[PDB]
Amino acid sequence: KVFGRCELAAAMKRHGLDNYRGYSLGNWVCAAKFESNFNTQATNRNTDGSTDYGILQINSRWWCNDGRTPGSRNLCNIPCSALLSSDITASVNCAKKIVSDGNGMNAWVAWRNRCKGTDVQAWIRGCRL
Repeated sequence: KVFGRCELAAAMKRHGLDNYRGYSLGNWVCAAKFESNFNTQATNRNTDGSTDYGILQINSRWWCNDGRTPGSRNLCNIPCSALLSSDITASVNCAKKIVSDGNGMNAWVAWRNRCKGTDVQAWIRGCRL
């Protein structure tokens, strides 16, 4: 599913991301824009044999089971296939674990490169939730 900006903002808010561990909703929407272009089906294979899945491009080496990442830990206790649903519940829950893992939102490279240091409030401008 490809979300609209404010559609995703609303769904992330309903799943408790606004200000989760101090990261405003605009940070989460920004990260999804540049990780996946708001596409729940986004994927990317890495050179280490891991794959990034879903709207927040979460990596299979640590966070989910795809069957075929060597040393796969599955720390979010989900099939990687769950991060590809139109339902963002699995991606949100796993993102909460990732952002609490000791690097904050720096765990998302597109967030570091395109959101960090900016007025990320602009990502919820006009949503008036």
